[PDB]
Amino acid sequence: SKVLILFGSSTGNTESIAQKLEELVAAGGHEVTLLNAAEASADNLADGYDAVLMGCSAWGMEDLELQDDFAPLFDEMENMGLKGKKLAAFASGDMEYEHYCGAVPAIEEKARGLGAEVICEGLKIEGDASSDPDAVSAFAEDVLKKL
Ligand SMILES: Cc1cc2nc3c(=O)[nH]c(=O)nc-3n(C[C@H](O)[C@H](O)[C@H](O)COP(=O)(O)O)c2cc1C
Repeated sequence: SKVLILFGSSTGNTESIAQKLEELVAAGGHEVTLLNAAEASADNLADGYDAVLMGCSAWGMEDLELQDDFAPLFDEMENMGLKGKKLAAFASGDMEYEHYCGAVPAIEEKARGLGAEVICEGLKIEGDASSDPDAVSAFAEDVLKKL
């Protein structure tokens, strides 16, 4: 299984999560690509991958507003070629705000709708990967059993 990990991150918190996930999924024996949303193109992005792990921060309090680099890709999710592919979502957020890790349910709902198989419940963490290393590790463990 060739995994793509796609992240949108403004201060580096979801990026640290993406990086820890790359390390752990690769360690499990998978070919893994790390891609920042800033340099990604939605059109047929999932071609050649068996699983896509996507995640980003939310920025709109009362409304859901996704991370700037990720939001155009989210809007063009229909073009990625996700039908039949496995998917899991992750996010860094802050519980003081409304829509805590709101990108996770939003990506899961949109992905299901396009024929992707969402492999497990998305990771929701406050702060960066070293603030909650065990939740990151358990989620990676969940994806590895499903790949
Ligand atoms: C104006 C503003 C709005 C925010 N809105 C949300 C939000 O709706 N949900 C959430 O979980 N966090 C929200 N946050 C918190 C950030 O998502 C949090 O700092 C996150 O860890 C940043 O992750 P990143 O560095 O990967 O972009 C907001 C922050 C700011 C400044």
